[PDB]
Amino acid sequence: NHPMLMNLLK
Amino acid sequence: KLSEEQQHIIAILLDAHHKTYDPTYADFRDFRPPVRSPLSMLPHLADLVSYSIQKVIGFAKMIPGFRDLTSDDQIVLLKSSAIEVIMLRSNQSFTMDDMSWDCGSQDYKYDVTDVSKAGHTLELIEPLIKFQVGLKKLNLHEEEHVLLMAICIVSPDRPGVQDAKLVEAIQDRLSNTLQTYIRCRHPPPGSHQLYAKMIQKLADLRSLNEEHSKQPENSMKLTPLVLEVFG
Ligand SMILES: C=C1[C@H](O)CC(=C/C=C2\CCC[C@]3(C)[C@@H]([C@H](C)[C@@H](CCCC)CCC(=O)c4ccc[nH]4)CC[C@@H]23)C[C@H]1O
Repeated sequence: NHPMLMNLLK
Repeated sequence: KLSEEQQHIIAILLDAHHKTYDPTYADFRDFRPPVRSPLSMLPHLADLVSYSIQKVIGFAKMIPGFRDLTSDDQIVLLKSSAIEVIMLRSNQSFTMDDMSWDCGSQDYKYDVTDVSKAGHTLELIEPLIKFQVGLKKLNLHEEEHVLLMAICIVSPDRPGVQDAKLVEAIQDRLSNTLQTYIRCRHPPPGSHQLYAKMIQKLADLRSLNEEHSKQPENSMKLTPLVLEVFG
């Protein structure tokens, strides 16, 4: 559901 | 007395803010241009918002104890906070002379009628301007500004939070820093009820956020990141 959000975190 | 850990928390948040907010606004060149027809300002503000979402994320990561949360809790917190922390940040560029957001140049001076041209009614714009005016009137130290953004983000009562106790524990530490800050570092008469007034600005943002949650051919003109965050 939130790959771009989780990318910018990691 | 402000503790060493508290001044460290402030020092961090000031720096974190410096890295995530560029007051030259030089990146604005890269957005779809502003056209001043219906929704002529939508593409350009959607990009600004998208860019701003990213910056807020960069800032969040630097909040002490935020990294200690699960990636899920981080994700939900930023989903709910994004738009609030953007309205907050924006106070920096906002001026009460015009009641507009002045980002270095005419093309990037955004007034009520620009926000309107991104497809927004006075129902949102008005609580929004009253907010910027109220916040400007507080005249926060840059230290109080960044603490308030951190505190806004890490709120245990946002939808989807699993480990509220940990979110709450991280937040408490920031508010205590802010409360102790104000006492020790904010002189009167500015210091008067300034914490309760700040917490009020947090309640005004939750409303704005909820009103915005209420307010396809337009969904296209948004960005991937914006669609991901607002659904
Ligand atoms: C770098 C920055 C900050 O990140 C943000 C900034 C200005 C921010 C502004 C001034 C222009 C208008 C902004 C972006 C607002 C949006 C139009 C916002 C309206 C208020 C919601 C309660 C809607 C967000 C939204 O869903 C949208 C916008 C365009 C298409 N969809 C929200 C905050 C408003 C300039 C500068 O201070």
